[PDB]
Amino acid sequence: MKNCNYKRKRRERDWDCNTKKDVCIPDRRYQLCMKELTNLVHRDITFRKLYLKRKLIYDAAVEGDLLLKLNNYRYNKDFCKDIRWSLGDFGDIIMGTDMEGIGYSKVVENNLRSIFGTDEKAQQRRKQWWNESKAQIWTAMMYSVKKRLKGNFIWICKLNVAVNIEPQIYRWIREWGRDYVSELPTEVQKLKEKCDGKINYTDKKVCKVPPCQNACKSYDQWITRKKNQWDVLSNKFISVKNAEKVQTAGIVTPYDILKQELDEFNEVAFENEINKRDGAYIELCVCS
Amino acid sequence: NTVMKNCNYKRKRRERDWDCNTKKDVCIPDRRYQLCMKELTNLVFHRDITFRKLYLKRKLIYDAAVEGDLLLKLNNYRYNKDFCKDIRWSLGDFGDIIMGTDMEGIGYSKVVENNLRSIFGTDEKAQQRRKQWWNESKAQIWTAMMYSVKKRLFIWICKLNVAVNIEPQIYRWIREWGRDYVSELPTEVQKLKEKCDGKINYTDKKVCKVPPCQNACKSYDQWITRKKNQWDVLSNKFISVKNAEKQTAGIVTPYDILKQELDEFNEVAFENEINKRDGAYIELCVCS
Amino acid sequence: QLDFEDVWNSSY
Amino acid sequence: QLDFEDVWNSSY
Repeated sequence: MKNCNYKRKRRERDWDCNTKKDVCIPDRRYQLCMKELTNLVHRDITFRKLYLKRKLIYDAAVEGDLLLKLNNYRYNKDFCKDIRWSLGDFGDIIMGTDMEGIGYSKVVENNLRSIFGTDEKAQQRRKQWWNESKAQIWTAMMYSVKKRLKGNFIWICKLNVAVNIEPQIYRWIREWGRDYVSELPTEVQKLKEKCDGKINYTDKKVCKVPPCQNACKSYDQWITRKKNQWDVLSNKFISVKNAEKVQTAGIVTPYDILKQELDEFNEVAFENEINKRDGAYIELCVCS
Repeated sequence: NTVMKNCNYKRKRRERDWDCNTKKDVCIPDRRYQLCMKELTNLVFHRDITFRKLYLKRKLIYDAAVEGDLLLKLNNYRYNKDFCKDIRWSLGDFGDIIMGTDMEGIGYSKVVENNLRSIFGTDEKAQQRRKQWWNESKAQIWTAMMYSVKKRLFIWICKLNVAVNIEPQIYRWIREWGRDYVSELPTEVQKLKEKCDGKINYTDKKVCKVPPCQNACKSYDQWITRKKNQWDVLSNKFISVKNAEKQTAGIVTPYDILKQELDEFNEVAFENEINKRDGAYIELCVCS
Repeated sequence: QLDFEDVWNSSY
Repeated sequence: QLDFEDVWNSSY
């Protein structure tokens, strides 16, 4: 219920790699609105399928409305992507390929087994259903927008991109890379303000100046979480990419994802940063 | 009327005569009243394509199969002419109900008609859409009615083309009424002969002084009088409905229908009978 | 007493 | 604070 009231500030809570040790969960996913999907649960299959779409469409409109509010009611790259990330998570939950499976999520899955059954090809039927309903789900998420631009809404966010099917880990890595480049500049700035330069003619500030040492410890903690998050996500990517058809348009390594989502991406520099051996870090936080 | 009762069993043929008192301008056959619509009644804002293309179709198809199964049992599981006509009559009424041109419109039939107004809409062309829906579905509905027979063997002794051919409801009802009339006539005349045939004395017929015979003729009068009223109502309804369309070839007068349904039909003899001026009635029930 | 699914399937 | 029906109707 609370998930359908107020979305926490972006990056207020960091990715959680402690619940399921093999996966790293974004706060957005934890807050994914599934009120109706949870509180649900005759013979006719096609009927329940429709009763399902009804509740999903409403949850989608609420989710979309809240993401718009989280974005301070601005139509921009950031809004359109949160819509993608959340649309996809719905898709996986529907297709039984979600990696979270916590608390009320387990319930939602039970209700889905109660609708599509548990037989062999039941999974196939859940895939086709979604592949037939998604464009309407996306439209439902765009309700608050469509409510105001009345038809021009389709020129804000690209439909053909949102509805495109992608493994969950794929999308999460994009979202994570996006969060990483947002945080890095801030964290590095904090560091410079207190650690830039020497304390005498030969020794770096970090050698004696406590405020700097405090800053360096903070950074260490931050970059260490990033290092751990990437490790988990990228290894999950390989794992999942070794257990499916895994034929994607120009995606071989998890780095190729970042190369698509980020500007002038440089993996050598990226690995230097998360392993505390980049030029900035050595200069500021290493006494020798 | 009912809904569940008439989906469990049918009353014996001609157990209840046609009804001219409910709607004064039309006579309704018991079969029509007993028409199975259970599922179609509990049909029902979810006006999706699948709702009318699948859901609706599924509940009607199931309704058809139950109807056909009961008609088979009504016919003592005989797979003959009479069974095929019943299937045809009920198939046609389903058709008129879907197309919104049914002449019964009583009780739960009003409920169903509303359920169809919500599904197809109530605009100008909604009528035409309902026509196309039936036209592109009737073949399947007919098949469902044969499910019971098909479950043993089916498309042969009962012909598809004859049944799926659209015909004004009043046309079909006249044919059905004619079949019921010629089934009753012999029995009723028989009752008469076996009490009134011949003279009580040398010159006076039994009907003159023999009460048991006089009572017999009274009973005959009642039967033939109902038949008389029923034909008058139906035949005028025919002219009424025919005048309000643009038409069926081969049929100009309501008698042409009786000619197409019964062997060696004599319109002159028919009129004499229902008007109590035929040779038999005159000889048996008219004193002088 | 009628197999709803067999009826639906048989109608095709 | 969201009219369910309008959301549903708009989805089509």
